[PDB]
Amino acid sequence: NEDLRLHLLLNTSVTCNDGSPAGYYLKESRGSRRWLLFLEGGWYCFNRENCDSRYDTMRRLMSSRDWPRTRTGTGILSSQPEENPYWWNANMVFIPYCSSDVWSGASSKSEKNEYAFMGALIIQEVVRELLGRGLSGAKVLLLAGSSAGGTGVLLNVDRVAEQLEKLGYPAIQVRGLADSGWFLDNKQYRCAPTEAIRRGIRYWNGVVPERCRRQFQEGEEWNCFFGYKVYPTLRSPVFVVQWLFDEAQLTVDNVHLPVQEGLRLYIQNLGRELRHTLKDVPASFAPACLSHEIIIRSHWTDVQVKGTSLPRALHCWDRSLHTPLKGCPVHLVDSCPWPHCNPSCPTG
Ligand SMILES: O=c1[nH]nc(-c2ccc(Cl)c(C(F)(F)F)c2)o1
Ligand SMILES: *[C@@H]1O[C@H](CO)[C@@H](O)[C@H](O)[C@H]1NC(C)=O
Repeated sequence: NEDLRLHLLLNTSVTCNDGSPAGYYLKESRGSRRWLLFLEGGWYCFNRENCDSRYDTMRRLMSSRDWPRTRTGTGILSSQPEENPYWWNANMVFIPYCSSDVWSGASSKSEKNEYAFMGALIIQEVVRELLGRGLSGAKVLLLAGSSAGGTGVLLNVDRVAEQLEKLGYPAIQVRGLADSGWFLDNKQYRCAPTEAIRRGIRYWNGVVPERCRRQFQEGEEWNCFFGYKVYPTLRSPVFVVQWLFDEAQLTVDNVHLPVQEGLRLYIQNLGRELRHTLKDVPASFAPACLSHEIIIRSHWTDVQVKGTSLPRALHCWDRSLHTPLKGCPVHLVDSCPWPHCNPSCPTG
């Protein structure tokens, strides 16, 4: 099944990096007032030189010219209840990541700019075009995303909520699901995300949520790309999915996997730090695994924390947003200290 169909944005001034129109893939569900808008991930680029390289060998992530007419919805984007126990009947939207700006950019290609970085405007334009295609009737809009798209959820969920309020749709409940986008600005074990993001925000004209921007102020907006710093400033409900030993986190930390004491302590400390940042995140799913992304993989149902799968936790979250619920938990953070100490971790 290739059940999500491409729509290029009617406002062709909202573009991918190379000026081609951005777009979205849509699979409507007439019987449903639930809308899932998923933000693709795929790292970023932050200067002319590294964006040029990405354009050579990651061009679907900077351009729509080669996109296919359809995509198959998988995992949380699947319409089969066997694969997606959580929201199989929802209206499904996959928003391709073609702005290389962690979904933060608001800059057009111009005399001054070789590339457009319009991630934040792509999201707003998708939302506004979908209102004419049924989203106006929605009860819940779940903005989800993986990796850079998960960070994009944190950066954009409150803006989507404000956009819908200002457009006259205050009944649509906007919520966020951030998968594998909750990173730590920690010491490396041996370019670095904080500096690259600082440079990126400038290169992209990047924007961050207002309350977080007001806390950190000019020149320090890079702080708002880090979940534990931006999450407390957000008003929309956000469910956080994060492997405790995320492969992308380890990569930026210069860890490449007998492990000797120094690295053992480094890895154990990373897990404990991640766990600590989630202590006050009531809706979260954080298994003790070495992996990356979870929600659009076809076998996303297999992992469990304390005996509860992610589709179940998300269903429990839905119920909680109608006192904790008997046997239907929403805060699921592993406490064991080493990758794969949870037997349900992905096998690779
Ligand atoms: O697609 C991917 N894989 N790994 C990332 C990633 C890793 C670390 C950091 Cl700090 C960030 C952020 F938060 F600013 F973008 C993103 O993004
Ligand atoms: C197209 O998008 C741009 C950027 O968001 C916006 O300024 C402009 O008003 C939009 N045009 C139309 C006709 O919607």
